[PDB]
Amino acid sequence: RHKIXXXLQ
Amino acid sequence: HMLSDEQMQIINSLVEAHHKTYDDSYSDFVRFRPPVRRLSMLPHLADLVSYSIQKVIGFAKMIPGFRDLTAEDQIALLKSSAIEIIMLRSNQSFSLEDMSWSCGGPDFKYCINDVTKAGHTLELLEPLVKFQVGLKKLKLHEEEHVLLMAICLLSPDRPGVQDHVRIEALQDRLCDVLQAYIRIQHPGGRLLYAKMIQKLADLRSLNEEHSKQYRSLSFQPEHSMQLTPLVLEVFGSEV
Ligand SMILES: C=C1/C(=C\C=C2/CCC[C@]3(C)[C@@H]([C@H](C)CCCC(C)(C)O)CC[C@@H]23)C[C@@H](O)C[C@@H]1O
Repeated sequence: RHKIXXXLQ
Repeated sequence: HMLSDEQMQIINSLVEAHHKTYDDSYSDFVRFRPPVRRLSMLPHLADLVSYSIQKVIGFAKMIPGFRDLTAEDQIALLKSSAIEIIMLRSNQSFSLEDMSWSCGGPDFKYCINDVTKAGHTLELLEPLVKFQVGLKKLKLHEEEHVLLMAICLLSPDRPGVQDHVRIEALQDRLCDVLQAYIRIQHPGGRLLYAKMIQKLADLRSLNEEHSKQYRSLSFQPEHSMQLTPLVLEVFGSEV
């Protein structure tokens, strides 16, 4: 649950 | 001819981007779960891969113009290419005298029998060693190795990529920076660009095999529980 990939922001 | 003021700034940036994201000391390795000599090496190697996935994300963000695609395109290129970048960046620790990646510590020297104890077979590992020995033999300069990674990352022919037109453009802009660099700055590399492009096609074959083998490992809860959240998200089937 909730993509690590905002490690974009 | 020479390299232009703009192509060299691409070179310098890509190089510093690799310097910031690749620790020659390997000192962050003790913070991983230890290596152990079924699948004793999975926790340590899962930790190692999860770490370098974070590094590759950092590298990408500094590639000239990556920071300007759709966040979705960024993630699609990063997910689909991460394992190839990792195979690429790892050549920096692959010594041919030892046919292993020696990482500044004997607890961190990974021979082929180590990676079998993390789930993978020779159908992957032997093409992989041959890739690294072929790539090490090309005695690349730093700017070539780093350019090769950025060109690998910026392929527009990966699942999920939307603005193919533009990803194509920036990758082409780096292919030509690279190709100029080899022509102008590398004595005796009259064929070398072509050797590097073949290495990209190698990477796709191994990506395919890893994917196949990873999927088998990740579908058993026994072993998926030993992976990390970042590894499961990136090498995972979820769109
Ligand atoms: C990572 C890096 C290094 C080695 C890469 C290796 C060595 C061990 C075995 C590896 C990790 C391969 C394994 C098949 C990866 C399997 C991943 C998993 C078990 C989760 O499915 C791929 C690259 C190989 C060390 C240093 O170069 C940092 C770099 O960045």
